[PDB]
Amino acid sequence: NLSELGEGFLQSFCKKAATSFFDKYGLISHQLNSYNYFIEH
Amino acid sequence: TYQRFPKIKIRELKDDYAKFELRETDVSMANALRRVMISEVPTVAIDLVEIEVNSSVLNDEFIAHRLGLIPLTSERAMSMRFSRDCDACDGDGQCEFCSVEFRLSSKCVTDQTLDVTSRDLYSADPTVTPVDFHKGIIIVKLRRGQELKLRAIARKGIGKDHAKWSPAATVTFMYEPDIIINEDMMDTLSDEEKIDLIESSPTKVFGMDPVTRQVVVVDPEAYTYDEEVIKKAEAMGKPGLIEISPKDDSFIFTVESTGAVKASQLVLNAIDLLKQKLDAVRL
Amino acid sequence: MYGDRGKRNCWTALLETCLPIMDMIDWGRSHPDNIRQCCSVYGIDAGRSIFVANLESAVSDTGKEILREHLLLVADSLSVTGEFVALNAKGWSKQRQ
Amino acid sequence: MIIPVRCFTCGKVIGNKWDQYLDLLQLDYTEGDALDALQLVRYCCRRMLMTHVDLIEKLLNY
Amino acid sequence: TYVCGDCGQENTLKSGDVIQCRECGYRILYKKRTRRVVQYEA
Amino acid sequence: KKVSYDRDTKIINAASFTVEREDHTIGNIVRMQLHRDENVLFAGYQLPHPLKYKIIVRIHTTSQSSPMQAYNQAINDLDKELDYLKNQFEAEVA
Amino acid sequence: QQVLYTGKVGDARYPHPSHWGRVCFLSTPDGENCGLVKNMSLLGLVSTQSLESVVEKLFACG
Amino acid sequence: KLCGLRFMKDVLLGKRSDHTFRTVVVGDPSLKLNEIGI
Amino acid sequence: VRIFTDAGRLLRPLLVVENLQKLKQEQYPFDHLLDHGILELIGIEEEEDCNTAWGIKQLLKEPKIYTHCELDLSFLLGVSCAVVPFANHDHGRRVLYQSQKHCQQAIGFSSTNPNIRCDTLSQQLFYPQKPLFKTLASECLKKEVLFNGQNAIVAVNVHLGYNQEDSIVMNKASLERGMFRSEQIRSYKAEVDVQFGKTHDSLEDDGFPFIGANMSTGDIVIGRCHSIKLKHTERGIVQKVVLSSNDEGKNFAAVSLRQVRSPCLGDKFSSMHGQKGVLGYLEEQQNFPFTIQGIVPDIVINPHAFPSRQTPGQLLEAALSKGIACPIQAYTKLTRHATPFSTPGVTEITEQLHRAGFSRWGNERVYNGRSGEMMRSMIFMGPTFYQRLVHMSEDKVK
Amino acid sequence: TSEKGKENCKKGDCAFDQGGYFVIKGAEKVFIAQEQMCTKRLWISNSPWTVSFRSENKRNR
Amino acid sequence: IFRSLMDGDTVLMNRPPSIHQHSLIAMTVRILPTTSVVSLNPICCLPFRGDFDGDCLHGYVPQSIQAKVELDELVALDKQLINRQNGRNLLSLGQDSLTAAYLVNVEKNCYLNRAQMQQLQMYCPFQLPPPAIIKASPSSTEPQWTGMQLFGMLFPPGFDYTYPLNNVVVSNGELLSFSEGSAWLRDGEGNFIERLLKHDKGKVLDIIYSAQEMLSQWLLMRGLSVSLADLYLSSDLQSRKNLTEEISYGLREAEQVCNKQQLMVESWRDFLAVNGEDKEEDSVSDLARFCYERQKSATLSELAVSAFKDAYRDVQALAYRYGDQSNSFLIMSKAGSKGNIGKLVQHSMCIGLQNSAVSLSFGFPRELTCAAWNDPNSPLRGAKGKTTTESYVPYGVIENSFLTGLNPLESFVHSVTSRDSSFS
RNA sequence: AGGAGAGGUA
Ligand SMILES: [Mg+2]
Ligand SMILES: [Zn+2]
Ligand SMILES: [Zn+2]
Ligand SMILES: [Zn+2]
Repeated sequence: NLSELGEGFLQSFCKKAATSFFDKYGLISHQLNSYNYFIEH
Repeated sequence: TYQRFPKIKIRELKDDYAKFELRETDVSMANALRRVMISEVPTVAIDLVEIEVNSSVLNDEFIAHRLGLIPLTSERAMSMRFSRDCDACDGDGQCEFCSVEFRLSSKCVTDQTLDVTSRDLYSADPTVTPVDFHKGIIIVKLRRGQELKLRAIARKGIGKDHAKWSPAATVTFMYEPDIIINEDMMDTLSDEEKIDLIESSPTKVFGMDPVTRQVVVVDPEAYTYDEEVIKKAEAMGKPGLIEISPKDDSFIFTVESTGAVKASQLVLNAIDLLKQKLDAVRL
Repeated sequence: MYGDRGKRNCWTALLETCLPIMDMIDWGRSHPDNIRQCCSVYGIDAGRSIFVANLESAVSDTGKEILREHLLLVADSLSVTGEFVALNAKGWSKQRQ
Repeated sequence: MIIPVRCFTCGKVIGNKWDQYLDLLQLDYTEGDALDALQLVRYCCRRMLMTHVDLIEKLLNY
Repeated sequence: TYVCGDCGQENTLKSGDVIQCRECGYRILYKKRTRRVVQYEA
Repeated sequence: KKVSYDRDTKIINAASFTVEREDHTIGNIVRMQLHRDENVLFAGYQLPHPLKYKIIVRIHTTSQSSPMQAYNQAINDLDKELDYLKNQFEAEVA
Repeated sequence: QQVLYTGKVGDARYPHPSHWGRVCFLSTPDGENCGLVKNMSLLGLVSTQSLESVVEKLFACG
Repeated sequence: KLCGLRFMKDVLLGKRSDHTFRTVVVGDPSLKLNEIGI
Repeated sequence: VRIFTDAGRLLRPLLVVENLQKLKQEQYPFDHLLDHGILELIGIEEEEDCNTAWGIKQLLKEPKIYTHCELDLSFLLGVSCAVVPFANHDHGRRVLYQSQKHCQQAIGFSSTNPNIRCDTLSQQLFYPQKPLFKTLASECLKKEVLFNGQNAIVAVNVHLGYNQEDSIVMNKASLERGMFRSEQIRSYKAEVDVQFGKTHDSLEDDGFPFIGANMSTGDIVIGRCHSIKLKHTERGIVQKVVLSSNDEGKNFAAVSLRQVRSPCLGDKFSSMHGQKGVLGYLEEQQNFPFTIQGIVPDIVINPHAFPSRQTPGQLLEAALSKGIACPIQAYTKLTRHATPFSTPGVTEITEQLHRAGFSRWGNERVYNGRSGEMMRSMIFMGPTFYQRLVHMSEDKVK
Repeated sequence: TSEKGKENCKKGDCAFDQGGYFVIKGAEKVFIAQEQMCTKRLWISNSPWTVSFRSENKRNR
Repeated sequence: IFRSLMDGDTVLMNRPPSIHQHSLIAMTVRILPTTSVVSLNPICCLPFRGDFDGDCLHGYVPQSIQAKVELDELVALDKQLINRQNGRNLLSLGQDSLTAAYLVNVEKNCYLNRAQMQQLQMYCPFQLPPPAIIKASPSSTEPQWTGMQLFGMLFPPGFDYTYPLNNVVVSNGELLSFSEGSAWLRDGEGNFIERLLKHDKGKVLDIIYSAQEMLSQWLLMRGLSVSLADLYLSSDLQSRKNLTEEISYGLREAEQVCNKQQLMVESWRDFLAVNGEDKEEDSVSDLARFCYERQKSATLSELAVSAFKDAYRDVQALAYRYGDQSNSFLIMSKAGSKGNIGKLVQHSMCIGLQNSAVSLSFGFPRELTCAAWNDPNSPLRGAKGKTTTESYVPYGVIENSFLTGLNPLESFVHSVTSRDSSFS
């Protein structure tokens, strides 16, 4: 249901999603992507 | 116009912990005794070091600073003389009365990390050995190789300077307050108000007696002088419900030692030093 | 008043437009709010007085307290040649000339 | 960075309690219970033993 | 006595032109600390 | 001279004692002991300069005892009290 | 952001509602370059050119 | 930069003198108002 | 209808409520969430059309009206600003100062491999400490380098007028035990295409001093045969000597000098809420207003700074840190998070501090250390997190 | 450095920087993002009233 | 022929930039054990207009004997006691001595015993007044001294001071009466320091120094601190809720007053006349249009902010009703040493009005909530579509305070408002 | 030794 997930579960999911985002892209990724795109193409 | 007559009663006494009550004295005497035992009692500690091999990840000054803070047994602190007052020698290595030489040597030849604690610190004098509590105070951590060899000496010093010769630790005293209850305004209060008043105290200083349905005073020494119950009584509408005032002539001492000297010995040394200072000041 | 044309003074045009209502307007106290051209209409002294009043108002707005003699000395120094010269180099050069 | 010895505030010997604290944390113990099991009644020692960061491991590794 | 970088070998070279590690290819050398007594005040 | 004596000309039976290399731990107890004597009218200590380790004590007495006599009596009483406290602590510790 | 003159810039020195979640509007250097240098937010990403062709897929949607 | 009016300011208007000291200042209520701690 | 696929656009991830129910099906990578549609990237132009919720609690109150949702409101700020506790409880100017200048000027972790770097003016703190309070951004980043400094017991009280004009009075005993003590490493570089040599006290045969030599003013640090001598305000102990050369054949020499920078009287210290001041006086431990349990305050600050600088939340931070540190006479369900846009209420902090056995307002009764008498007014005490700036006293002496 | 092994990571970098800089002459150089006007949107200005079409590669404004 | 600097020499101290001639002060050299730092009395910071936060003072050591002779005869501190700008005194009590004197003279309920009074008498140069309090209770011995007599040892016996505004009467060097105001202690036309300077002008510096030392000792004996109770500004939770409701109603009333004042234009002359108009409900139901109209005009914005200040003075006046006498912020505000009433209002109750200086391209939605930020027709979303506007005059009211916690939109509004003074 | 460019203090 809409409210079946709960409030604390959504908070934990937000924290986990933030952690995953920081683990994947990292603090700096725009410069790395821009430099990699310049080399390849 | 004459001297006072202090009274001392000891509640708990151990090797490093002592809690005794001082009575019939002014707060000035207690404060002076605390200051003397926290900043004037001399002990022995490492102040000068001389290293030979140091290939660790830490700096030499860092190791020296953490070596100088290691507590040492100071049973001879009162008998030993100061380095500046020693005219027999300028001070180099082992000394008869002032300097005690310490030798340390650690070499790691295994894959596991070697922890250099305070247990492997040898001295010529067996009476100035470091205090052992456990695994001891860790100095550095060594990987494969990375030898560390040094030579250090210890001198008698006052706790006023460098804050490493002070054997005291959290010497406290309270006025031992007395709780006064009018016992007539409590009857006007309802049952729910009594519970609210009891829960208003930050610490467990007031108790509830089920058989009499009235508040009682249990452990009055844990009031901490937090004006919370009085404020709650004022808010409820009773200004003179509970009156709490400190006692000027009663005190409770709490002396905790760092292991250098015993707490009772610390108090005796503080008293002797205060007497010596007063004699010196005497004209 | 608009300043599109500088050929004619604004006060001169204002006087002509107030002919039917000369009695209503009290001309004994009316004066332009400007400082530079007020000396050409009511003399150097009137311009100096208005400058002193404006300086006092500015000091009061600034929140500080300044004695009267300082402001009077400033006014007398900035109008020693009969005109209020600017604080730029040209004004000082003209005053010295 | 090894555990700071002597606990600058109030001067308490806590230089030999880091290994015990780590061992207690390894089990099913919270920070408060672990600090209480080390006989620390003042919050200065608890702050000193709670805010420390183990940095010497990275120094040895790198 | 000088210590190389990624390679472990004592250089011990004092010549002006000798800047490259022997039996190596890198030109980074670290001065080795000898056995000398230094006094510090705690 | 660790202790210096300087009489006050403006006020009779008044003197100032300057003690070098002293702190509040001695001045406070000396001042408190002086207040117990009935002949002492004004008794206090001050530390004007923290960098300059000196203690100045001002003693005003009536026309029955010199300020130096009151100071010596206070010191003797404080020493006796300390000895009594030490004896009590030694008796209690055993 | 490059400005022709440092004495006057305009409205660029003040925060804008377009900064919501992209750059930090609460932190900015103080001085000549006040508001010109903007720190990016934690959840800030910069888009890159897409090699795929979107025109072909647009006609399929309608 | 040292040209024109700046040259005048740095040569004839603004000059540097010897026997000068510059240090950070802290508070000390024990010291008198007309006395400076050196 | 406007569609953009070019580069250079700024976008942020936002939770979508339409696919939020798909999450619950009885650690998830970000790529999986993007593929399943749980999260999506929204540009600046696209955000204006959609309706975005601020918090999870607000989303559940009125559903079916919010198209998107925000993971956390504290992520809107920068990295140097989101870690500041009670950011919205402080004035904008103070937050700006803390997030711009004091963060950069703080002294903390230098590096874990100092041998490979010969950078000039490298400073490292002896005992860096992480803050007691926790921030969601810091927890997600899992890095302790965001905070540089140490936390000490701070009491808001006047001390003989030695802390006036926003000055700071510290404890002499606390500093001497290793608090706020840092080392400074300075490197000197010389390039030679003449050769290195002594050419006729501490220099060796190769032209460089041995490791462990105490260098002073007027002593040659690099010998060329010219030589380079230390200046008036240059001093230190030789740590390492690095010799290197490029492909062109030009030789480079780097010598590093290290020294200990104990907190001096002229040193300037800063807080986490924009409080700036210099050390006013070094007071002995026996003269501080000790509390009932004998915990003397390490740092004493003038109360007059709060009404002027207008920095609330520092007292809240002190109360929260005291509540966390103090034991409970069940440590679970304890408030530790200090998210700037999810700060706990004042009532919760007061209740947490009351359950610890102290006064709910953060003030405790203290006794004067000079006379022993009990002060009439309670003094607020709390272990706030302070920082040490790079500006020293001897660096400004001229 | 990228995609390096565990052994190679121990010796070398201090694992404190993600590597967003350049090595030119021994000094780290970091680029700063430059805010530029969008060249794929119609731009309308005032005084005078005009609308301009930006150029992508060749000057066909 | 050179000798090292010693005590008794004079140096010329200056804090750059030199905004006034009083920056140059000649002071005698005093040697201190401290190194790499110079110590200055906190009172002397007012002539230098500086604080101890990193400020550096560079001094000049005169070499010629004539330069030294003229230095302490014209540029000395005692020669500059009279300010040359307004004619008042140059040196004041300070930020701490003023508060200490206010606390001493205001409480009137704390009595100092013989020991404390004698201890404090050491710093004071004059003698001890009679106790004036023989018995305060039936079973209370050791007669005590009142607080106002402690401050009375700072005046010469021949000095007489009268301040009718604060009902301050000083006769024969004794303070007789004092009610409130703390205006005679602060710098002003009739401050006591100016009268003391005009009386003798030979020992005013020593009197000020002794007063500062005595007040510092007294405040150390008492102790001043700021806790969470000061920021809470309420006795309990019910008082806090009542204060919050009162603040909300006051803000609503101020907004209504501003809306009423916005009608004082030539366009509403027909409505403002005493006649029969059927559009009365139109001017009331159009609540969201008034803010948009205000944000577009400058005269309307000025009228609105003036009306808001006039109606918000009453809201600010509630702090004295909801604040206790022991509140540190209230004490410092009444003493005038630091802060004002509005700062306390922003600390505890509400920030109040927040408006910017220069015009911007966006306008505040007047609500500062989550729903307001998502409104397509809100002024913050470029324009409200009511012709399309291009410029706006921001105008927002923040109901929350710093203690409660700023909303993200409220934080953005505060940052926009405080963006001024960041660029120098 | 003189300059040019950036980050910064009161
Ligand atoms: Mg300043
Ligand atoms: Zn000897
Ligand atoms: Zn402790
Ligand atoms: Zn090699």
